[PDB]
Amino acid sequence: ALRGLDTQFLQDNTALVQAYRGLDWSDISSLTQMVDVIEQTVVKYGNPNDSIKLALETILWQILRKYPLLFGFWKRFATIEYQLFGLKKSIAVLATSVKWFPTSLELWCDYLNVLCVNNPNETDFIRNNFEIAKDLIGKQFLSHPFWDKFIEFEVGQKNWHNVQRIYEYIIEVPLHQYARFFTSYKKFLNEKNLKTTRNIDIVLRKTQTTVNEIWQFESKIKQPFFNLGQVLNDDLENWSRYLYHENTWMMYIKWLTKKNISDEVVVDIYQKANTFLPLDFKTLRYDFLRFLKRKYRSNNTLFNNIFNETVSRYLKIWPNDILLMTEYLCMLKRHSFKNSLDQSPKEILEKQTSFTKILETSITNYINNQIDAKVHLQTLINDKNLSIVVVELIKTTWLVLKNNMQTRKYFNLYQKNILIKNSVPFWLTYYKFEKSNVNFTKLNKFIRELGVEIYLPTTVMNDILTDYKTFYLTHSNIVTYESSIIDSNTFDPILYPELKMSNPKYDPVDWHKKTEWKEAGHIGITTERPQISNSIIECNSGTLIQKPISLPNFRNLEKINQVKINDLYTEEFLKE
Amino acid sequence: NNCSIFVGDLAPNVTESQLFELFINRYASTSHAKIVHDQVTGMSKGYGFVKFTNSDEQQLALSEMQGVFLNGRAIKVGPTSGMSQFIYPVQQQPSLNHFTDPNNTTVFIGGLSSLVTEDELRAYFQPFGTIVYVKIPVGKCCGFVQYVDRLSAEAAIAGMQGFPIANSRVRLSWGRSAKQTALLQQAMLSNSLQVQQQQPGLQQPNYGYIPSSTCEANVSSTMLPGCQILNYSNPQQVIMQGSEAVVNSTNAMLNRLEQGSNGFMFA
Repeated sequence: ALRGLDTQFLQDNTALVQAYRGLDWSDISSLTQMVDVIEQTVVKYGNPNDSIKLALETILWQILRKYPLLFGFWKRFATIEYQLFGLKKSIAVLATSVKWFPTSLELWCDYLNVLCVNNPNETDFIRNNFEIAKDLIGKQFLSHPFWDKFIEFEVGQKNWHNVQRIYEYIIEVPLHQYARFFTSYKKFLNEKNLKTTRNIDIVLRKTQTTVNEIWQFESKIKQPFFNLGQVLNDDLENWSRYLYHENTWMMYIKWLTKKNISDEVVVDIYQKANTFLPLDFKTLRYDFLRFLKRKYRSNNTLFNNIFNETVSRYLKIWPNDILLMTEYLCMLKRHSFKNSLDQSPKEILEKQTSFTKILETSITNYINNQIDAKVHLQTLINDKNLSIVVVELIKTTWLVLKNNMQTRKYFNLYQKNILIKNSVPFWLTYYKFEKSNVNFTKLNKFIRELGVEIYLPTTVMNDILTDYKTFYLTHSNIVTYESSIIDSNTFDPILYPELKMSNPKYDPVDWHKKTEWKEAGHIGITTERPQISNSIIECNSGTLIQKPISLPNFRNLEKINQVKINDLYTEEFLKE
Repeated sequence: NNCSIFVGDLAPNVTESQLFELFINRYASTSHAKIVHDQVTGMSKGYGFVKFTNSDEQQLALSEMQGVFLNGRAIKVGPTSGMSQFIYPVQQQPSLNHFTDPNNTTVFIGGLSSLVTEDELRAYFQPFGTIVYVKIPVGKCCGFVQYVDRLSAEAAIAGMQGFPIANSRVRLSWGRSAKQTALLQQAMLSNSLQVQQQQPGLQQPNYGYIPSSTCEANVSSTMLPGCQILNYSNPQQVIMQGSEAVVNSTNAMLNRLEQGSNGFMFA
């Protein structure tokens, strides 16, 4: 967790290789291992990241030096410092050189060229281009840099009008109108950038973050969206995010969805926000799942695989969460077993029976602890999430194949398991089943058992008692009710739900030593209180005169000062 | 011993500074000097007490200042100090931990399964009363629930004691917040004081609120006593209680039944 100690260890291990003066293959690989353990743990900001790339380049490991640069681009979007270095290197390269050097240049140009501080990147590619004798290629980069609102735009314009002595103004009109339109936008953008340039100052405050002006800058680049916008708001988000904030991601995704680019761009941004964002946020993630469900209708096959790998990755990190299991299972029933109404009915019924067969072999396989990693459902079952698979099997057996005998056999089998005897959708499905058949014997035996031997959350027990009283009043007569009354439990389905609501532990039918007496006036604090053994205060004074009164017997006279406390808090949580 | 001498018949223009000057630095260094002035008029009543540390110092002051001329008079330095059946009681104080605080309304739920979420734990403890927060630590196998009312929290400890949440008998008791727990943990690793602070009061008389009451979501209510007028919103702010509480409540529980049976809320 200690990012400072992870910063300190790499700062200490590098200083052990550097000051022992050896190659130090232990500490060289240890500083590399400390780099790998850090970079997997922390997003590795580019200024810190560059030293790792500089040392590996100093250790001449060319193939590995390229690969750490790709990771750096993912870690920081505004990494023009890492972009230029990756463009400065890989020019000292082999035969694939000329194609790779422009490939990294154009990839950065789609990554960083819309930034105000991007003047060094185009110049370096121009430096690479001027070193070649492709003056046509130098000219193409000149016109593109003219058209984008950059810092030294006027400096670039005049310089390109003197170095290009051979072909300066082949189209005067085209170049200058693009330059002045760039100057109109950069004059506009100068308001926000100078409002940003006068707030960013590291004082461990909100001004170093510039979040107010970054929310101002992102807002004013959203509305005047002259189609550079999607690249610009990407560039605007990139400088604003680098300064973890998921709400900025949600605003960028909302704007980009409103802008209607192709969806695979949005999927790339969603995967990046899935990757670099910390776990437990739980709000952009389900947004990603419902976007994958909504866009499933347009293109079929690849979105099932994006969905499937997403739901597997999200039961990696939130195993206690159950909406993912039923959501996966809804998508499995839609995609893998699909059959419209227009198809002949034996096909339909066989797809339903195939679904029941795979689902039953899945839960029967997992209870008896044998796993089958070829089928993805076998991997996805967790014991918190087993119950919703059993529910899907019940609801499909009963409502689709429509046999009540097999359904009752599954209820009578699975309610004895450990993992699902205290599950909510299993028992509430059981309630809807024994409500569908209108019998009251199983319902009275169910809600008579609902606190003692079927432990449900009190909100669900209150809902079940309220709806069962409402159901019984309208679906049952007095001849059934008066024969339903049995006296050893004093159970009566009209009034017993009205008493059993808020207290679950309710038994329907030596007092001085119970734990309700001892802590009477004050809960939790137990004191044996002094009392007279044979008190006469219930006896009237019309009957005390008939025979003389005995002396009082006392109990607990030693304990008028002793009060004792079972402090669960301190023992089990402060001192562990 | 805090021996006190009662000087009297003092001159009007004699100060507590001069009364200190005539009592301290002669025969003693007296701990205090206090002339009784008039409570609204300020003019000295002509008598005042002085408090010496030692009883020998006061009596040495007593024998020598008896009759001694102080600012025009003789200042009468008699000692100030040294049968009803019924008196009011008086008692010590229990030093204010989390048990002996009468405003402590946050339950410590201990012994959890660790397979229980926060929403599933909110579903247990919610119908006892409205609830400010339900945060639980990551893997300490114990939680924390805090109610608005002391009455609802006591009802929760009575009703839910020893009930099994995901097959483990639960351990309910009192226990402080997250801030106070971090404070006690750092001041216990430094083991300096570990003293606690009383939870805030409702600044009563409060008239709208009927405690242990829940409402889940234009108002012209007649504000009569039997109804409820104000309430705490569920997470938080204060809402004027509408007319239609039962319709919204019953409608949300039919929603909760039909969605929970199919699997969209495990709570």
